[PDB]
Amino acid sequence: IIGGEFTTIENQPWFAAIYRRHRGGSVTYVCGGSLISPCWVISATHCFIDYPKKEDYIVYLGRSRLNSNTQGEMKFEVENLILHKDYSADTLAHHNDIALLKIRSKEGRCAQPSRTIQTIALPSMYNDPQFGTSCEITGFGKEQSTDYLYPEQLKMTVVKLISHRECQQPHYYGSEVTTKMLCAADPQWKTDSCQGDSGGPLVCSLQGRMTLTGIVSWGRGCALKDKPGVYTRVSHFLPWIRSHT
Ligand SMILES: N=C(N)NC(=O)c1nc(-c2cc3ccccc3o2)c(N)nc1N
Repeated sequence: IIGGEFTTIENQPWFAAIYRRHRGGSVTYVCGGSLISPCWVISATHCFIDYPKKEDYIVYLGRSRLNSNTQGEMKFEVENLILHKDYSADTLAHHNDIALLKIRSKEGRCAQPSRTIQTIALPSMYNDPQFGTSCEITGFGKEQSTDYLYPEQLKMTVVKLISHRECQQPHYYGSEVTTKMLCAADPQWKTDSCQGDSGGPLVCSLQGRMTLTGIVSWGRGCALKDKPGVYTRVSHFLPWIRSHT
């Protein structure tokens, strides 16, 4: 997250932190995700497509820091790793960038909701907020495009939804943005998602409730003029989500 503010998991208690085990024991951060039911985390396919073996991954819930244990956190194995069969990528855009992880602890349990671990509601079908709606994004991604490190503390910021007409303008993204994507950005381009925020939630207030409207997917640079963040449009994937969960 470029800009924004530091936060703790209580503010975004559906946020999942996904890591990968390496040959030799080291563990590195991969991507974010969102808890949509006790046994299911939703994320982005591009986070896993290089290493699509579920045994490589660890999921934490209730975690506020990248490399420190947070009181109350829970740690899971990945029982199923479900990638979207119509995924594709060009030099910039990722299509159908959505993935499901079924989580299971070493003793065979799913998530126990708590003050630091909660599910996020899915949107109603083809129902998004109007353009200009403020939504929240959350993640452990880079604080500056040029940083080599990720922040140790979770961050969140606010971006505003951009109309599809505006985002497909040539000096934005053209046809790289599809109707299964949403764009969102800051009016001054000063705050944004970045590398390492992929897979995490874009949350908006819809019908009086916080709702998972988007999944961080891609963008050209970070917090660059005329280059919004692009998000998988969750309201267009409900049959896929329901069918694989
Ligand atoms: N909201 C945005 N503008 N961008 C992103 O959401 C986003 N940006 C990157 C990214 C930007 C970048 C710049 C220089 C080098 C590597 C970079 O990697 C990434 N790896 N994933 C993402 N989801």
